[PDB]
This record gives sequence, C-alpha cells and structure tokens, in this order.
Amino acid sequence: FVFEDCGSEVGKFSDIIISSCDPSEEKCSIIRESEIHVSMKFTPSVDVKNVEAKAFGVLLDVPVPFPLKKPEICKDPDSGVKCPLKKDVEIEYKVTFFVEKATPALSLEIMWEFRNEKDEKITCVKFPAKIK
Ligand SMILES: CCCCCCCC/C=C\CCCCCCCC(=O)O
Repeated sequence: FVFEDCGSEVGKFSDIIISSCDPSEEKCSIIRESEIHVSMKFTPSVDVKNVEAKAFGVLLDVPVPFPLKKPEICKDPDSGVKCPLKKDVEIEYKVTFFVEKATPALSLEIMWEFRNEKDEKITCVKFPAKIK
C-alpha cells in the first residue's frame, strides 16, 4: 500500500512508519491487544507556532472525524516535537497507542492530518488499514 498525500498546503511528509505493518502489504495491519508505534518524518514550508492533529476513518466515500487523545502534538511530552517548528527543517513525530480488544475488526481508509494554528494542513496522510 501507499501512504498517499491527501493534500497539504504548508508542508510535506517524507516517511511514515507503523510498527505493526509494512508498505509491502495490501493494507496496514493494526493488531489489537498490542502497542502500536507510529512515526512520521515531515517538513513544514512555513514557521509553525502550534500543531493540532486530526484523524478520520473513511466510510461511504466520506471521511468520518475520530477523536484523538493528544491532538496538540507540540504539547505532548512524548511526541518528540517541540514548537515552534522552523521552516524547511525535517522533524519526526512519534506516538504509541494501545489498541484494545474491544476494538472492532474492520478494513478502512485512514486519513491523518497535522494542522497549524491557522487551520492550514501541514500534512495529510491517507492509507488503507485492517484492524485484526
Ligand atoms: C481504536 C483503534 C484505532 C485504530 C488505529 C489507527 C491506526 C492509524 C495509525 C496512525 C495514525 C493515527 C495517529 C494517532 C495516534 C493516537 C494517539 C492519540 O490519541 O492522540
């Protein structure tokens, strides 16, 4: 599968790594009852004062918004990212989350965005996943 760019206007990403899956697969396997480690290498094209992350699961061609626990990336002590972000400098975001047993097993497209304080997209990543 491909970590597709779903449109960003104030940055780009170069690499996404999800511990439970490899891009050689048809869909990204997300294992329940396990810790998932996610990394993104990205570069803002402008100086960024604050970052708010957004996630969506695609259903019926419509991206449905899903709540994140720590959307203010720069204020999360474990993210590895400190604001302000400098223009043209590649940095890396890190996050670990645990997928509960109570998580339904399904296949869906995931859309994941980092926005700045101005609600402009720094990154937009889209990929197919299978929770299994
Ligand atoms: C309930 C299971 C959720 C399904 C797993 C989604 C997998 C997508 C992988 C990476 C993009 C999401 C990154 C956000 C990490 C969550 C941390 C948080 O709650 O802020």
